[PDB]
Amino acid sequence: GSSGSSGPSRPVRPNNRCFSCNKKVGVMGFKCKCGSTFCGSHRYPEKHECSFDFKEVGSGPSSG
Ligand SMILES: [Zn+2]
Ligand SMILES: [Zn+2]
Repeated sequence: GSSGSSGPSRPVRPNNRCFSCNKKVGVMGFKCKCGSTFCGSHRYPEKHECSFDFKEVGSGPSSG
């Protein structure tokens, strides 16, 4: 039968929040190159799983 699903998609919520403490960063937060919002204190990549590869060129073949 039908298992049932709530919603794998998020609502029309804003983007004012920290991706580390979830602290609403209003419209003055620190957005990372990856596309995450932080309260300035967690704007660093080391303080948040940042897949983005800042390091200069290195890899070669397709990965991840
Ligand atoms: Zn924060
Ligand atoms: Zn990041």
